Amino acid sequence: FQVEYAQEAVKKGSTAVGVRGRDIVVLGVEKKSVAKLQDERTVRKICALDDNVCMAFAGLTADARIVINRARVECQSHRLTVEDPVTVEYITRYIASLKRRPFGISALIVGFDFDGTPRLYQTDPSGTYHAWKANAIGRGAKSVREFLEKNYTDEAIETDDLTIKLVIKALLEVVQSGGKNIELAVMRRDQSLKILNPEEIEKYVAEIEK
Amino acid sequence: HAGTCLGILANDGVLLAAERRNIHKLLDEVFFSEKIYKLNEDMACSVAGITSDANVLTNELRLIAQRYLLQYQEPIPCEQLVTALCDIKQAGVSLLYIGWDKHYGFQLYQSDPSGNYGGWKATCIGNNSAAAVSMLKQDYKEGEMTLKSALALAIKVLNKTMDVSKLSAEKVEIATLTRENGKTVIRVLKQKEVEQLIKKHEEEEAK
Amino acid sequence: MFLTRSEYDRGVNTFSPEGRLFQVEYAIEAIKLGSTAIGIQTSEGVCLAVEKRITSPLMEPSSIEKIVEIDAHIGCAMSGLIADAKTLIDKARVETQNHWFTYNETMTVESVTQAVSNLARPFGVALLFGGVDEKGPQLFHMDPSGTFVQCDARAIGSASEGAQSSLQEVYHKSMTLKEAIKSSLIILKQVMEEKLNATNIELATVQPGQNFHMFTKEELEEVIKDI
Amino acid sequence: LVQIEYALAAVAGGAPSVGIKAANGVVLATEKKQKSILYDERSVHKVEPITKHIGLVYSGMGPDYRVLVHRARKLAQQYYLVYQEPIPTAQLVQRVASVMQEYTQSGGVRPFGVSLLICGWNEGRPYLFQSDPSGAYFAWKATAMGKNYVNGKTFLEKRYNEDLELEDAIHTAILTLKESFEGQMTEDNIEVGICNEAGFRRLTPTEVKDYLAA
Amino acid sequence: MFRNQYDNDVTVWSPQGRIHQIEYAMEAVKQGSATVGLKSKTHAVLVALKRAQSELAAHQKKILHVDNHIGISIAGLTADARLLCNFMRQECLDSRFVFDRPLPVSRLVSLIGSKTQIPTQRYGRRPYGVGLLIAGYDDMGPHIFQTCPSANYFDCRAMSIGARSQSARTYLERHMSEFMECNLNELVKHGLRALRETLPAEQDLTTKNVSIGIVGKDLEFTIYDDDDVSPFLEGL
Amino acid sequence: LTYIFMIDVSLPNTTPTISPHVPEFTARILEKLKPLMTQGIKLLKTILKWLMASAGRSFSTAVTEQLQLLPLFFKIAPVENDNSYDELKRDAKLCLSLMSQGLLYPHQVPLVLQVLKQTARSSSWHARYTVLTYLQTMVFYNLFIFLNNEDAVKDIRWLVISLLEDEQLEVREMAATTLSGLLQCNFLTMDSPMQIHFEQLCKTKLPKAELVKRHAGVLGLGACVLSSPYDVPTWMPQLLMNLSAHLNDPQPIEMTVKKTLSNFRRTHHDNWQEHKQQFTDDQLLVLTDLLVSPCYYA
Amino acid sequence: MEYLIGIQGPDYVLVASDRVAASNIVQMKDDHDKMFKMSEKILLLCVGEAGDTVQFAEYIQKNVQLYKMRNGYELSPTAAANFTRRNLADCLRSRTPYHVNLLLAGYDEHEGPALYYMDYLAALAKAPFAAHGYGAFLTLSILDRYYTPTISRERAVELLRKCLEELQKRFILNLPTFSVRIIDKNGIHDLDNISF
Amino acid sequence: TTTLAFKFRHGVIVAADSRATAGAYIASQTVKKVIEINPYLLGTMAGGAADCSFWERLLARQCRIYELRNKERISVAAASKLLANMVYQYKGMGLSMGTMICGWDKRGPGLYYVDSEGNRISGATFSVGSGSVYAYGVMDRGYSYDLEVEQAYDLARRAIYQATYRDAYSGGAVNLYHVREDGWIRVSSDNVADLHEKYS
Repeated sequence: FQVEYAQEAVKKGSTAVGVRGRDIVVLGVEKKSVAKLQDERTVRKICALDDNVCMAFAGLTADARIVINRARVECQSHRLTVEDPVTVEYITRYIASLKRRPFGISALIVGFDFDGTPRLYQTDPSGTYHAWKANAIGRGAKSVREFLEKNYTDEAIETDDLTIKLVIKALLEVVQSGGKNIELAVMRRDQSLKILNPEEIEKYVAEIEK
Repeated sequence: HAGTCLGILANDGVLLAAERRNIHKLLDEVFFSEKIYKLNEDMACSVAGITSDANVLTNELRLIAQRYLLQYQEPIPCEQLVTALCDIKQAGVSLLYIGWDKHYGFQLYQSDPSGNYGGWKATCIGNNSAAAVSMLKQDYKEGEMTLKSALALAIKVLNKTMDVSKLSAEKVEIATLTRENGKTVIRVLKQKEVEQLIKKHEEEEAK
Repeated sequence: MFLTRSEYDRGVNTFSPEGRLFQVEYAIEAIKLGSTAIGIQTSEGVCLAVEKRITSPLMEPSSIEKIVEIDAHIGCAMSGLIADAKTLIDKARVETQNHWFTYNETMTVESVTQAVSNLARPFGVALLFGGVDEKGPQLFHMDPSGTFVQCDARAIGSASEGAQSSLQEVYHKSMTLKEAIKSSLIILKQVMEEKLNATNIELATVQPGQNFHMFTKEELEEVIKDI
Repeated sequence: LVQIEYALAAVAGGAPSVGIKAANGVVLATEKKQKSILYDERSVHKVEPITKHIGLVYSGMGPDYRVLVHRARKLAQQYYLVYQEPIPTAQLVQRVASVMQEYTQSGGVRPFGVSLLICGWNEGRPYLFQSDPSGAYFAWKATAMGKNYVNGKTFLEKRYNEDLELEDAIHTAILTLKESFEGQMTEDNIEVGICNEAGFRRLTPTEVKDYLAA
Repeated sequence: MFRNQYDNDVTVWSPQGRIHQIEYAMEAVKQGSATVGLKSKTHAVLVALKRAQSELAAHQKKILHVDNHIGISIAGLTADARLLCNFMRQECLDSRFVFDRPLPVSRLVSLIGSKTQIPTQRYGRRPYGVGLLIAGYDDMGPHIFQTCPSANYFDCRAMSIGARSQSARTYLERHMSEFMECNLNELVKHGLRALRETLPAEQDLTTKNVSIGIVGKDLEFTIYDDDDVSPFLEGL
Repeated sequence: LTYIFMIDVSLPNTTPTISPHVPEFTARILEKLKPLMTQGIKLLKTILKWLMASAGRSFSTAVTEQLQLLPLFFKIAPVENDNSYDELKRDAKLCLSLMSQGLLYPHQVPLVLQVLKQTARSSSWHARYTVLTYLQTMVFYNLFIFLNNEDAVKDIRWLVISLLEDEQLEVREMAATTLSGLLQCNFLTMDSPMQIHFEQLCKTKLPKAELVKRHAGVLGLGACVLSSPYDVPTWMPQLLMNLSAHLNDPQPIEMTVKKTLSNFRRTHHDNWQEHKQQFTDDQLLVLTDLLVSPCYYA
Repeated sequence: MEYLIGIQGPDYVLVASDRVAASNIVQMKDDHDKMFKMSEKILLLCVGEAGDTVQFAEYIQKNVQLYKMRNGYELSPTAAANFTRRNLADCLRSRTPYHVNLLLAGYDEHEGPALYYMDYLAALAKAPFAAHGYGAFLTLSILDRYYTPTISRERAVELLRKCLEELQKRFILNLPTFSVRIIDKNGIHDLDNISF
Repeated sequence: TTTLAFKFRHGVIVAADSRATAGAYIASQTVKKVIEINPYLLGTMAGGAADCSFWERLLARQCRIYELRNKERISVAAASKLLANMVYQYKGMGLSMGTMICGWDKRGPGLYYVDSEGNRISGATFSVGSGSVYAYGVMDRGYSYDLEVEQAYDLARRAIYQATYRDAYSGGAVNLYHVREDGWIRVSSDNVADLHEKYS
């Protein structure tokens, strides 16, 4: 009843695609147009939760900014009591239990869990969460997930060829010619979260067009 | 829709341009802070609402701007002051925010009443906003804009949105926020300087 | 077919004039909706089987486990939502550790089921507590009215009344555990018309000598290929 | 905003009150009629002091005024204990109108059926504000509330000129109550309070009768 | 059709001077299965008839321990019976801790009716939809107090509540003069015979669905299980 | 595809158009769905998404070559209709809801009833369940097409009653929910050989198939009880008394008699002072003093 | 007592600390890092009582790491010093004060390098060089003697070693090994351990 | 009281004596001073007897709830940090604790000295108690990371014996545990009076 009103903004929010690899895990979202006179810095939808975990979202950008700044405390209040970083399942179970009414967002929480294991989760707005090899959340999520079901097996030989012929090729299934309409994120095992600048985002699309 | 405040970002300053609206003649023309409410030493704001709910929203921003300064001994960055009120409005008036910080330079924001903000190069809120949002999108060099070129754009798009025959030179409240000698200066421009921009527009647009 | 309401249907703390609470029953009637779970108490243990309902092949099956571990000697199976029962598994896990800390014992299966039911808006889940105690193996049903009872076999879920009629025909009080694992997966093939594999069922047994053991993808394959 | 619009109906049914900000003073004049001769005219007061330098009059409901005149006296002394200066008239109205807004906000409590006219004196400059039941407040040169306030504000706009002194503002305030009095005003039927450099004080009824000879 | 206006809450008097919501809660003790209590100036006996959800299930905890000298018998909501039983257990423990003596059975029932009356007067909460038969043994002898959702309470020579108990109250009112001179094994037969008349002609008092609660002079309160009622049902 | 086949209209004085035909195409679709009656299940996600679009957007909602796409849809459409099912299942349940809620010409009442008697004959209990929930929202939106073809109301009455004898309990309780609504909307008159078929089915010996045979009479008496929720007819107090005699029956029967009588008392407290006059004083003592309470009162 | 020292140059904030943690008369750990990194370009050298160091410095480390997550940019070393001073000051009137002596040290891209000092009463002082412990009494006057404001970072390592050799010669506690690390514009490097 | 632990290549040894004292009176000499937390962790009871047998039984409760929730065993670096955060909340109220959380995790062998004063340090070797100073020098001269398992048994077994020989408040019997990768095992409970016959 009240959770159904949360999902209607997930189906209209911008797409969010994540696959999981042997060594790296990749998020990628559809950077929408803003306006002619809107500075497009404050509208980025890939947020880092701690040094080994980050998430995308799709839904209300107001209720997302509540979810992110509550999960960023539980990533740090974990380290006070445990001294170990969060497992990706801990902060996913925290976000899902955080979601009166649930906060109307669906997220793709990715990262590594102190043993180097790659992880990819999804908090649907019902309060449910489960594991994923590759997943899609957003406006064209049903067709992108059908695309990722077709391509998973022999792609993880090279971490570059895994994560463009899947991830950018899954955004290109729904999103435009690219370069200025893809916000792509990639994190290695225990290195950092790096958002690829569009000088390098257009580099990988040219290999896909070939 | 009550106010007509509008922000314009330039390479060397931001400017708010609000119009002083006086309904009845027997309302006292207040000599206090009228339309552009200064938040701390490097940030100002303007609301699209009545001057009683203005004093609630600005004196809550000033608690956030000084609980920060008490805690870090640095002035608040001009997005975290926007964000902290947008978290309070998430749990009913639209605002603009001009300011400067060392991270992202001159900034301009626009808080929705729902609790959403965004960085704008120029925008409007209040009475006849979309009439003047569309007029800014016509003529705004998004990057090639000097301060006086932004300042001439303000009294241009205010001469096509408010009043009759004088652009209300004693009822328009342009404030500019510039950098000068390391500190940060907020100049609510005086009535002699606000009248000459009407004079420099009525001469340049007639000729 | 048609909607036949009465006037005493939309009040929570309000008795119907026959002494009924219809804003309690209509919530409880709205809970037999999820995947069917069947638990069977035997004299050599207690099996717990459940349907899974996975949509996409990219979804990992090991993370929608609708059978959990309360303590090392008590298992539990859910029906409802997996998040609706997360606050009942948390108390059941903590109360077995409060009982261990205070009394240096394993808490009995009846007392975990009693302590969970003491929290009773009613719940949105019904539970099957399977465990081995000093009384041997036992199974307790935990209906969403907070009413708990000892059961020899009990199916919960969407097609429960209809699997319960099949459990009455197949159960006897001299039944082995290797039968009841296969006898319940006969019934899960009845209550959903798909073929069994490692992705649509989960099965877990609690024997006296062993702890709680979730069956793996090899142990699930070696049972389905029999039936 | 439904009860707030209906509380203003309780204000506009109330007795007329007129406030005029002069050059060196503020005048608050109001209507204090009695239904019978049995009522003691001097027992209760409508023009009422807050500080040595702030007074306020109302139009609307009698008992709801006393809640606001008891909070405005606390809020003026909570300022004076902290800052050891008499409270600015601008700062007093911000705190009174926050109290009036606080009962519109919370549920199960009706708003006040009271508009206020709040005079004052700070730094050699006069002040006259008006707080509404909505919590809104406006600075005025001259205004009126009560019965026939639409006719009062048009009457004030013709006879206001910002060079008038305080003695000239007491006449144009009683002349504003004269238009909507319906009777013969004695020294007891009205209540006048003036606020100048010497402070706020409500006029004694023998002082008012000198102004009624005009 | 007939939309009553005076039965939304429990705080609404009808113009007949008759709270409907309390009278509707007293019909919730007619929803549980029948239970019989009776006393003999020796042992006080509760006899109860139990129901099961299905086969392959236990029936119900129908008779509950309260103290060593008090036992109750559920009729109505078990959600409200468990809530009252933890009140009666703790009150018996508090008197045992402070005065080091059994709480008098007349005095605990007064503590229930003070607790039970509070939801029948304040808004939002509903009355306790459970009626208890309380068997006790104090210094003044045994006791078969009855509580109701309307918070008054009744000292009884014998009482049966629950569904079809009017056929059992008819039995007990006929033989109540003989109860004060029975033995223990004779009194329980009178409880089982009273419970028998709440059954159809095609149902029997099996040992699986009969629970017996007994407290007495030197006997602490003890319930009798699915097999311990067989020495009481055999001689019948 | 709903616009490729929009010209095939079957309007009353028309001509078969050159534009492509629904019967010439759907026969090829069955030729590709013949292993079902993995690459055919991929084809269903285009056929179901087409039959969702041709619901009210076509000038004939049911071409007779499409009607045998129904038995392929019944075995796929789930029971609970929840958001956890697959997209093939979720789009098959709400495709059956749009076809049952569409009209039909009165020469299709032998053609769809041949399908539903075939689908619920013996395939799988999901298909026996959804034929019943097909019927209840299809002989209501077409309620007077069926009541004109008097041979069809005998075939609905056969199928609903013959599916109370189902081996699956969840099927036969929907057969009694279907029958109770058909009696309520007067689609099926309560004739005497209906009640003779149930009253000579309740009195059935139970030695220990006979349990499901005895239960279906208790569904049948209970379907007649739930059929008039706000009136007590002359037949009503008789088939409450012998309905109440099955209260101490075994447990599939015991739930149903407790559901039927507790739903009787719920709807009949509106003006029970006018309902109790249709009861004898000897029969009020049976209905008042009787256990139909749920598990949380025991 | 445990030993801290900091030497600020024109573009580096060289800090050192002992690697010893002691109970009564024995010492329990021979490699105990007392330096906590908070950003990529700031540290926090915390000594004091048992327990209060690892409870306060971990509290300041994660609340400054929380500032980077919420914002993307890290705190300046001046604001991280005043944030540290704010929490230590308003807890010393509470029921649970902290007895930690700090030495905060960071680099800023605009303001330059910075060394900060505070005692257990949280009195923040920016200093060109500072030291803690009982060994501060010996080593401040080597620093008052040989510190120019424009000292190179290789002449600051040899200035550091003169202070630590003073602890070897004159100080009574055995402080054999020291952790040494530099805070230039490229972040926190880690120089080789000065040991004896 | 004397306890002892050292990490070597094949795990971590835990050694302890058995004597609990009453100031000058010996209350018993059969005290199990190595508190068996669960099959993968274990702490020592040095200081007050109740203040270790409570807060590590409360740690055993909390380490088990971590295992049920997160479907993995708690690391030793985190199971000590739970213990350090539990006892810091009662700092300065008089807890006489002091202990050594030992075990194996994904990080290798774990050994963490936790005291009631708030200390929590990792380390290769530790020894806690009133005779901790006597167990150091026997263990510090015979320690290597690359010992044998039979050598590391006799190293800790003797270093508690030399500790009991000088500390009057240390005695009873030694208790030697070994924490290998698949859990801990009890290897000996040799009496000190029976060790005196072998060593001399």
